[PDB]
Amino acid sequence: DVQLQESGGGLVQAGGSLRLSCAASGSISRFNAMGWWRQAPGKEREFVARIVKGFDPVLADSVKGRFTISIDSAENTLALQMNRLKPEDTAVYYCFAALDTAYWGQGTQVTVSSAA
Amino acid sequence: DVQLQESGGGLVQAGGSLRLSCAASGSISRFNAMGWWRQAPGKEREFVARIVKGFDPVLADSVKGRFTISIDSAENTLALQMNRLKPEDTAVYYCFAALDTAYWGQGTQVTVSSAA
Amino acid sequence: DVQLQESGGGLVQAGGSLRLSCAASGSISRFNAMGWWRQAPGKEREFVARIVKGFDPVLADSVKGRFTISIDSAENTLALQMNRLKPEDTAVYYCFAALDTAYWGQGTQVTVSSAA
Amino acid sequence: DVQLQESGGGLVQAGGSLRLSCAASGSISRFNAMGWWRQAPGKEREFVARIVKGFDPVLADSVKGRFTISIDSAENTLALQMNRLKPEDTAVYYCFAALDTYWGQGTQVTVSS
Amino acid sequence: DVQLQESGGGLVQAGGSLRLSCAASGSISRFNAMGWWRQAPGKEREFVARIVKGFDPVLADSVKGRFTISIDSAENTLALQMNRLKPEDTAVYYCFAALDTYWGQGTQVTVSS
Amino acid sequence: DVQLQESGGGLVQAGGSLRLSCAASGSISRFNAMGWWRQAPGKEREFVARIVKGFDPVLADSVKGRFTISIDSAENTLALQMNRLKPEDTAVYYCFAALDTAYWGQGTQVTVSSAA
Amino acid sequence: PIVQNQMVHQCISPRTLNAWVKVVEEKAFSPEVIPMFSALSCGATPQDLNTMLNTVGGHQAAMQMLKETINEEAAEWDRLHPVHAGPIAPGQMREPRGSDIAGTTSTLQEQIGWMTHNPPIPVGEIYKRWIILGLNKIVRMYSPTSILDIRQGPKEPFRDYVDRFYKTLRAEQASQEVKNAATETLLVQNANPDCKTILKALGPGATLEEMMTACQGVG
Amino acid sequence: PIVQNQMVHQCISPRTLNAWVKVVEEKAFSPEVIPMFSALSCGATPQDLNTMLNTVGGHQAAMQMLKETINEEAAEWDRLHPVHAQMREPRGSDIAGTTSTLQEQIGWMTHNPPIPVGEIYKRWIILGLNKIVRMYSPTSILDIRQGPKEPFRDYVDRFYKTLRAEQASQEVKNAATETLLVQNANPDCKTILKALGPGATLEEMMTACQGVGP
Amino acid sequence: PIVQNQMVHQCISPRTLNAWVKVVEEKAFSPEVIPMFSALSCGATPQDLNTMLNTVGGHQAAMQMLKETINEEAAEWDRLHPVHGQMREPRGSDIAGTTSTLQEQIGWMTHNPPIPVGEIYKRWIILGLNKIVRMYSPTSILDIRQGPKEPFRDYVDRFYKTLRAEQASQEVKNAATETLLVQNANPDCKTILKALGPGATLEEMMTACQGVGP
Amino acid sequence: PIVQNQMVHQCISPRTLNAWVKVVEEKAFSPEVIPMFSALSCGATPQDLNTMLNTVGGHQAAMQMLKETINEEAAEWDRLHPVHGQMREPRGSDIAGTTSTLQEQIGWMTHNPPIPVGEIYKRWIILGLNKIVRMYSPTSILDIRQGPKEPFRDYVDRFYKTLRAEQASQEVKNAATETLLVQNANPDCKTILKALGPGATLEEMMTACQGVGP
Amino acid sequence: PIVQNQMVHQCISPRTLNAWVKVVEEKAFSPEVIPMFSALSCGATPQDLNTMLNTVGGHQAAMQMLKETINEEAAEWDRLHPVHAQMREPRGSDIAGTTSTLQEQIGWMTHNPPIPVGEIYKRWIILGLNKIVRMYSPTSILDIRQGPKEPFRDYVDRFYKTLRAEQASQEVKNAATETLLVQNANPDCKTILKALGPGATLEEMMTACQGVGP
Amino acid sequence: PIVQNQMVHQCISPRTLNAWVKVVEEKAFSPEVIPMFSALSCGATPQDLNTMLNTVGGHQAAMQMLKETINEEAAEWDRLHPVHAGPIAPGQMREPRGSDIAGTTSTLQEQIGWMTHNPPIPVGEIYKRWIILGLNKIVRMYSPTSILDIRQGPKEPFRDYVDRFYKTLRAEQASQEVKNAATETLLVQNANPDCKTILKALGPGATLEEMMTACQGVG
Repeated sequence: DVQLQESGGGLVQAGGSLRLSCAASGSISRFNAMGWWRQAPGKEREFVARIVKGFDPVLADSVKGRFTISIDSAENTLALQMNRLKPEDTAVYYCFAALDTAYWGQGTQVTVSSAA
Repeated sequence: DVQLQESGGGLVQAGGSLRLSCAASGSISRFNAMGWWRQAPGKEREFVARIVKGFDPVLADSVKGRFTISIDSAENTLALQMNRLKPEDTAVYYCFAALDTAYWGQGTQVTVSSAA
Repeated sequence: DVQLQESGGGLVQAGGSLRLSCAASGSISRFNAMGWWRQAPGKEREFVARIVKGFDPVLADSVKGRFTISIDSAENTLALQMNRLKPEDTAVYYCFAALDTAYWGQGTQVTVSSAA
Repeated sequence: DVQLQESGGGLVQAGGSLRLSCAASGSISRFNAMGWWRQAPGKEREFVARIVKGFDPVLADSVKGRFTISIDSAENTLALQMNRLKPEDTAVYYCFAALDTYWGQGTQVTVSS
Repeated sequence: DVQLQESGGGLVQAGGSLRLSCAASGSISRFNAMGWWRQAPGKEREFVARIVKGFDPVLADSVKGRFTISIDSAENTLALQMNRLKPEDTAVYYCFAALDTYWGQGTQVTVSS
Repeated sequence: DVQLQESGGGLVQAGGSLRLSCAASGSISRFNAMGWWRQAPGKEREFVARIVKGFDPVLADSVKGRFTISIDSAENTLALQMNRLKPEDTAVYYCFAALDTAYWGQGTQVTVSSAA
Repeated sequence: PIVQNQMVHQCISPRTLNAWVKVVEEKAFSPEVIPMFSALSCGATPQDLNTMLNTVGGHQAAMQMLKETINEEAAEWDRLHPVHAGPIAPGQMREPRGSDIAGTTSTLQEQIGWMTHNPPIPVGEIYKRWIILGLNKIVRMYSPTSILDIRQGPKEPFRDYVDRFYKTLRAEQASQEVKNAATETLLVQNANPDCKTILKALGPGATLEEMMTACQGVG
Repeated sequence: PIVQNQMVHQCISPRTLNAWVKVVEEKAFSPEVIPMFSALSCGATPQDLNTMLNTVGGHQAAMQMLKETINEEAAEWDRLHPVHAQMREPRGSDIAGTTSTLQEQIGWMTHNPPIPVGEIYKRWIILGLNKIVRMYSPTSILDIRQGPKEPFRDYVDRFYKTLRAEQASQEVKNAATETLLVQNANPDCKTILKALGPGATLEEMMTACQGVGP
Repeated sequence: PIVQNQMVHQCISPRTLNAWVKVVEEKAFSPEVIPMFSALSCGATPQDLNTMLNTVGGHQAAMQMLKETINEEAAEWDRLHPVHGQMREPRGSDIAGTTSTLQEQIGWMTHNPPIPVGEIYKRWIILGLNKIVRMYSPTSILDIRQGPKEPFRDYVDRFYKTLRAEQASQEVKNAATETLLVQNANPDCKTILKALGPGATLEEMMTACQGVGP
Repeated sequence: PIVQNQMVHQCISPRTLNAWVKVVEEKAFSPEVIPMFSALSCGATPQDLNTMLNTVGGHQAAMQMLKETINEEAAEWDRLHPVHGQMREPRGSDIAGTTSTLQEQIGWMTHNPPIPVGEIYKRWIILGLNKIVRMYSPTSILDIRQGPKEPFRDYVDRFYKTLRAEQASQEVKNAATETLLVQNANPDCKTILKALGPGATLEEMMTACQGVGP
Repeated sequence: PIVQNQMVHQCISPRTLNAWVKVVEEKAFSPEVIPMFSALSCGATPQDLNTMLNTVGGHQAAMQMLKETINEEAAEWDRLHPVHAQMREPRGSDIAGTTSTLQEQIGWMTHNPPIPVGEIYKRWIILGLNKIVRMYSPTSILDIRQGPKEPFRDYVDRFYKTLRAEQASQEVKNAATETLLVQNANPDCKTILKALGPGATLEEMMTACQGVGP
Repeated sequence: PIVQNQMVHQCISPRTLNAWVKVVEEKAFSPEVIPMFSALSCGATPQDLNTMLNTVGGHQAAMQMLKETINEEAAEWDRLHPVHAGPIAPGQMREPRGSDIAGTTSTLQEQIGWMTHNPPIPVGEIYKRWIILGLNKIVRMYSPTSILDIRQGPKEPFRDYVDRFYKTLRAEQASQEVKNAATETLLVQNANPDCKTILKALGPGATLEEMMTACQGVG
């Protein structure tokens, strides 16, 4: 009834920038909360960002200076802007939507390394 | 259900005395009003005395100085005491009881004349 | 069930007097209103007098000083007293009565003049 | 169904003492009031003593200075103690107890000099 | 079912006068509001006049000094009076009336010197 | 469903010390009250100590200065600490526990003396 | 209203406002509503009286009749009491006209001025008199039954018949002692057969108290 | 009413009016309505007392009887208290609020010496209501008999409620009427009460007959 | 509100707040609500008046319309009292309690020359409420006609009830509207009323038509 | 009653009269009625106290018993204050408001040494009411026993409710009666309570027996 | 509260307590409950405000959120207003009535200059309630669409009730939201409203769409 | 109670008396009854406080427990505050004992004397403190459910679960912030499966406000 799909992940240099975007079915303004988690294989799932309806964005301490989470209600998409990427940033990133269960995407792979 | 019977009437001299008594079935204290009427043939029925429960006795103006109406609850009888009888006193006298209809006796004949 | 008949109209000189009378069926005790209208041929129907049960008599402005409307409940009749007759008084006069609807008489002819 | 029995009556001197006792069947504490009357032909039944449960003893005016009435629920019987006897006291004495409607057959007390 | 028809449009000089009138089927007093719009390609539909039943006439800012809108329910038709004409006024004019959901086909007014 | 076993009793000199322990089935978290009684043969059952859930410990008057009652919820055990033992202390000691009814242990023998 | 701690104006009370509205809703124009109106309007200014009448939602025929009666009394006031003011005197207001008493052309402050003078002009009481004058007419007009149609029922207790008799007499007469005699004749004549025998048997001059006691076994 | 600030007039309260109207609606002329009337009419002027009586919508038979009683008491006042020429001494109709103004009523009540025309009038009104309470008593005391299954307490409650209404007072000439209470008791309790003897309190009677009802 | 003890502030009473709320809940915007609002607002400050309007939970379309009317009246106030002694000056927004403090409101109202901002605002609120009462009137007076079996009194009640709501004034008493009352009456009564002639009072008309239903 | 403005009379309030009436109607002679009576009678004169008792419509057996208790207390007063400075002397009948005027009652209560006839009479009325509460107690404390499935709290509520009525005092707290609470408990809880030992608080007992029903 | 006799403390009234308790029971956190709260808390000390909130039995989720908001505002007060050594300047916890005595609260409120700790605290409580009103709003303004058969007035009532709750204020940034009112109207009325043009009043809109609903 | 026009005694109100009786009848010993008791007993003398407690008809187990708690506090008062009176000083009463504060051995006039001194001895407030001390224990004892047994229902809205959670916590803890942390762990763990996924997904540090908004679509 509501499907999520991440995109925008890939391989970028350290110190680089990247913008992930999460497309949602239906209207995105209907969700009561959305956010971002990441996991690297063997590391536990880590919380990245959260936006609860009507509230300011909350970000994890390991990312606070560099990331931004935003909502584009025009396109029904959820953006996570990543800057100053670090070795700690290699992971698969998942968006969540809340509503009545909650709902998760399949994830997008982000791999951070020192370029050329 | 309630029967009345007068008695005590007869022929007495003018200036004489007489006491009529009206016997009632059941208890006499149950009646809400009792009294006395008289009629001589060809004269209209005349009101003599009335006692309404809880009230003082009321007597007609033609009899006020000479008659008394009383109730003997011990014997369940209603007395009308007549003194100083006059030519106006010849009549048949009826007692009434009230309750739910009302109830009347058959009457007693009183004939006033100047004695021997 | 009911019905009215006017009478008392005729020919009198100007400055003269006339008294119209409206006879009623039944008793005027039940009528809630009665009154008088007049019409001369070609002139519009004019209101003359009105009496509503419990109220004071009301008279038209053109007649106020000279006419009187009265009710004789003993005889069941409605009187309209006309004095100081004027050229404006020539007309047929109708009484009305009010119950379940308005009932009217047939009218009485009144002709006032001083012409040569 | 319910039995009362007086006892303790007899022949005594004037100014003497006597103690009447009334025995009850069942439990005596179940009765809500008990007391004492006396009766003689022409000496119409006269009231002697009363005790209603939880209340003070009440005695007649003709006996007030001389008698005591008590109930011992422990012994299941109640006592009427008579002292300073007078000639009018010769009589048959009845106790009464009442639940749902009771009298004894009475016991005779005879006072003389 | 319900018909509106504009008329009174034509070719006039600038500063001239013109009076448009919109005829309605049925009774015109039954409509709760009527008014005037104008439309041209690139000249996006612009609002001209409005009258809602029982209310004052409202006019657009670009026309306020020069136009009058009135409704004659007696003649069952309403009038839009135009004076002090400007070049931007050449357009097709539509009246609207609405009960339960209506437009005319429009009438062209052309302003030039 | 439940049951208690006392232990720690024995023979000590007068003026000595002893610590009794009552082991419990289940967790003492559900018991609403536990305590200690003692009886010497031929002497009446005597109350020693009580602890009701949420309340302070209560001790008997004959023991107040010398005994302590404690609960070890970690080990599910109930301790009664006895000091300054007297001739009055010879007895069998029982612990009790309160749930759906009262459950008792079998008792432990304590014999205090200084006799030759 | 105007109250004593010196005489001062005080707001009409929420309890008072509601009490009047509810009495009208529940009792309509039963005769007892009029004594309730007068009591609830104790000390009222004309403004306060108008508030009370306007808070009535229904019964707009009666209130329109009331307005006409007020206008008639105002006109009669002006005919009997012209006001010659011109220059009003230094310690004193203007002279009240009919419309000023009714609170139509006067301000609250003007109403308080007249009512609080040491020579007081009681414009509140005068208006209350006119309003009651109107309400009395409404009670009579809205009386549902004529006194001639009050007859004791076959099973009706004399007390209940007597209650109906004098209740009806109160609304339609609005004159408690104007015609008492002929109607005391009617009370006996319209009683039911059983009571009639008892009342007739009582003889002449029986009091109402005596009649009602005597007739208790009936019904 | 007339109240203490100095003694001043105060409008009858909306609460009081409703209280009186409602007690009449709910209790009619049960005897306890009279102590309520006197209390609700505390400090009343004659005007206030007339207002309270006039706000009664029903019971117009009783209210007409009340008017008759007031007129009788007013006439007796005039016979016992003639008046000669701040207004002069009150006549009967002035006490009843019929021929006196509110200001006149306030004047009498606050004079030194006070003429308590409100309290005098209140006495007459209560005189009338007592008669009404008696008239509206539904049952004679002679007809109150203990039922076969009726608890003695419930019979005694019925007995003294009626006794109160027929006397229009809680206590009057009651000694002989305490004889009637025993005679009209049911057979089982009557025997118990007779055995109790003279001078028994109601408390003692109720204890003696406890459980007997069943 | 501001009351006399001297003029002091005395807080809105719990009863008043509840009375207004319940009057809106039970009567909505029936015309008699408006005299009730004015009476419940005796002595109100602009702050107090806003409290009463804000305590209304429902009818938010009507309440938004009310804000529009108030803003219009405030703008006209500013037009009539432009920025130029020169002690103080309440603006439109100050009168509505939007830009003024309670302290300023009490100050204006208690000055001597008083500037009665509470009364001015109350005028505007009533100005708005009249429009709402007119908007929510369910039936036009032209559509009121006496039923064939309807008593004249019941028709006149209906006639003047709508006339009150569509006029938002208790007595339109307009000449043409006194013509309409007769013209829309039932056939039998209309004939009776027509025969009455000009100038018949409502009282006279209702007496005349008694029995038409019967 | 007599209240402070200085001590002045201020009439019984309509609320107080109704409050007392409704408390009798709803609670009859449940023990808590008595503290309510005393509180509702704050400052009452003897006259005021009689008004409250007389406004009771029902329960006329109880009310007649109350008169007997009052007369007994008055006679004992006279015994304790016999006919012999020598300024004034309230008699028993004066204290009950039977032979005294309101004017005398206010006089005694406001003197300095005050003779508080209102408080003395209130004591006697309560003396009578306690007896009535005891008489109308429906069950003996000996017949109260915990049901097999009854929560201990519900039994203790029942236990102390009757104990309050049969004692006519909120806390009998008698030693033998604290023995009875344990002895009449259900089998499981009694064993728990017996094991608690002497001196267990009610709080401790109720905690100990939690779960017995479960 | 603190009231005018001089400024004195007065106990919170029993009427006020019930009024607040009942409005919470009946209306929960509907937006109009806030104007009622502020009015019922007129003149309140911090103690009085805490009493009112503590007497709420239900809604403990909201009340815990309210406590959190109060703590945030108290912390911000201390950051903006440090205090140095009649008590000295209030800290956050003193304003909230947590660490201050009633006497201290009265002292601040009656000082010259006054420290209105009650009004400051009332501001914070309202700050919290607004958040709760927003949270308990059942529907988003985006989900208010006119029904196929829904009268425009009823849709507009629903629209502005929700708009009031989601804004927690009757009016804020409403211009763009007046666009939404048209877009969310039903097809028939929407066409009519679009033809009305810019700047139409609600009054004008309601007239245009009259009868269309059916 | 004791009120200001100087401090004077005033009778306990009929409204106050009824309000307390009814709150006890309707809410029993729900935690909010205690703030209501304290507010309704504003300015109360010990006599007034006893009146309020005695007017409660039911709940005699709770009131007997309350009596025991009062006796314990009275005994502790006497231990910490002996009274050495002997000859009391010219302007002043006796020194209050425990039983005097509870209104058991003191007269109303004695209570007023202490409360109205210029050095006031607030015996009413002290007793009110002891009574509330007792009532708090009753609220905890009479708490129907343990906090460990509050679990979100399968169809229960998070708000209703949170309401139940903190309502129960209020009666059984009688300590609002003594153990808030471990119980904020329990709120997430005992929520139902659907809300648990949302709450877990919020990450660490979510406020209650944030949790309740996020979990609105559940249920």
